[PDB]
Amino acid sequence: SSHMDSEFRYTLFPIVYSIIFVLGVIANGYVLWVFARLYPCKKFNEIKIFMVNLTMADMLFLITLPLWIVYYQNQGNWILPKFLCNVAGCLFFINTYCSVAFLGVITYNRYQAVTRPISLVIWVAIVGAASYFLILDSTNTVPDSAGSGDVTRCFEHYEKGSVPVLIIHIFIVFSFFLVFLIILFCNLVIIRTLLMQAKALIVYGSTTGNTEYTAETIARELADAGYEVDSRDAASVEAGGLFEGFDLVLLGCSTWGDDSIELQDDFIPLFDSLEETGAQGRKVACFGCGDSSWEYFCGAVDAIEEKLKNLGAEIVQDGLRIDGDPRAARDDIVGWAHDVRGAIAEVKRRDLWMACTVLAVFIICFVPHHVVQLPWTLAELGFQDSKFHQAINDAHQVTLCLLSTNCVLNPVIYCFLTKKFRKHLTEKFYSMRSSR
Ligand SMILES: CC(C)c1cc(C(C)C)c(-c2csc(N(CCN(C)C)Cc3cccnc3)n2)c(C(C)C)c1
Ligand SMILES: Cc1cc2nc3c(=O)[nH]c(=O)nc-3n(C[C@H](O)[C@H](O)[C@H](O)COP(=O)(O)O)c2cc1C
Repeated sequence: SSHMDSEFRYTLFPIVYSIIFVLGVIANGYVLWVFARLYPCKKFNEIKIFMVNLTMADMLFLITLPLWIVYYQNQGNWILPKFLCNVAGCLFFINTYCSVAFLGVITYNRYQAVTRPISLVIWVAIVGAASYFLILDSTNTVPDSAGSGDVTRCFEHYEKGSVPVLIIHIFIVFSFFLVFLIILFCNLVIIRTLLMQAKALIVYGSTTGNTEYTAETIARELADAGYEVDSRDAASVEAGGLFEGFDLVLLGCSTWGDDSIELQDDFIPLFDSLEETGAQGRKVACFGCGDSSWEYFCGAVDAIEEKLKNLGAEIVQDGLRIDGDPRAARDDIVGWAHDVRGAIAEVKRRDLWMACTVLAVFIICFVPHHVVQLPWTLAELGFQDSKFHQAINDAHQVTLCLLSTNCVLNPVIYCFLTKKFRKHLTEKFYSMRSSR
């Protein structure tokens, strides 16, 4: 009798759900193709098997969409067995909040990376949540748009009697906004710490003044480009946490020795105690002066580069090696300082774009529906006006198909994540499996 319905949903859902089904499948397929390509070797069978198991999960949801298409096509009538309605809807819920958790985990881990670079599994939860749906009588019958003909609805009614809808709905909507708040401030802190003006430290060891000149040219290149440059001689520095509070550290040293590949006198005290500064997890660059007449051309460059690798430092650019006089190739020196910026700028752009994306997905996909839910549930339970009921029901049709776009957007995020966070991710995966 209370025929509260949105007639546009019977035309809006079959088209949207059939577009997000093809775009969904294509998106998921483009992930697998790209991933299986970037890891062709059998030594990476476990990272590929994980990527297959992720696609399989996404696919288990994508196969529920034709049921809804047919359900809406025949004007909101669930003809198929009732237990299938429990299954279809239960999988929507599991997919929705797993898509939320995963966009949460991407944000949290990028947060632990862009900031602070120095019970857990929810298996127990989604077991109780799924077993709740298994017993839920999701189906109610109501007469058709005309009358004298029962049309079965799937998850459209709230039986006020036995199920405590109100608290379950309040809990979930608040749990989402807690998660959204965490994503919101994690990402804004990421944007803020990336947009922070970069402070660089240049430490040079020079006898004849050649490394000193290169260090000056590099310093003028970064300062011109807006860096907080701290250029200091190796004889005026102390190994005690020298690199602390510096984004980029540029170490420069001239090669010496009649016999073997020895370092510059002022630079050797720093070399021996390079751990004490804070080399691990530090973006470092290594330039240096020399001569092609000797066997180890710029041996000092190669000496600190392999030593910083053993220290686990981030060598952002291929070390600068000068043949004789640095004034002879000032444009080649500047080129290296320009490239050094460029390489650090890309890593920043990577995380800027990721933070924006996870927010744009949250603000357009998940957030609109979770705002609409609490007013809509109350209206359905009969706690509001007639005019309002129609409005909140109509917007619910729009927000529900916007929340369904997660199908296509999460594989797109996984693609950009594979394509640009490859090194970090591959390391993370094989560290967890190394014990359990
Ligand atoms: C806890 C709360 C916030 C919440 C509750 C439900 C329930 C209606 C089970 C559901 C839910 C599970 S299945 C489903 N729908 C929408 C029904 N709505 C009209 C009440 C079934 C459905 C799926 C896709 C397209 N049309 C209908 N809704 C969802 C999903 C958005 C995850 C969230
Ligand atoms: C005895 C001696 C040994 C040197 N050994 C090397 C060497 O092994 N490899 C190299 O590339 N340059 C070597 N050099 C060249 C210096 O690195 C070169 O003079 C440099 O351009 C000057 O840098 P500096 O003025 O900043 O100290 C050596 C020079 C001398 C005099």
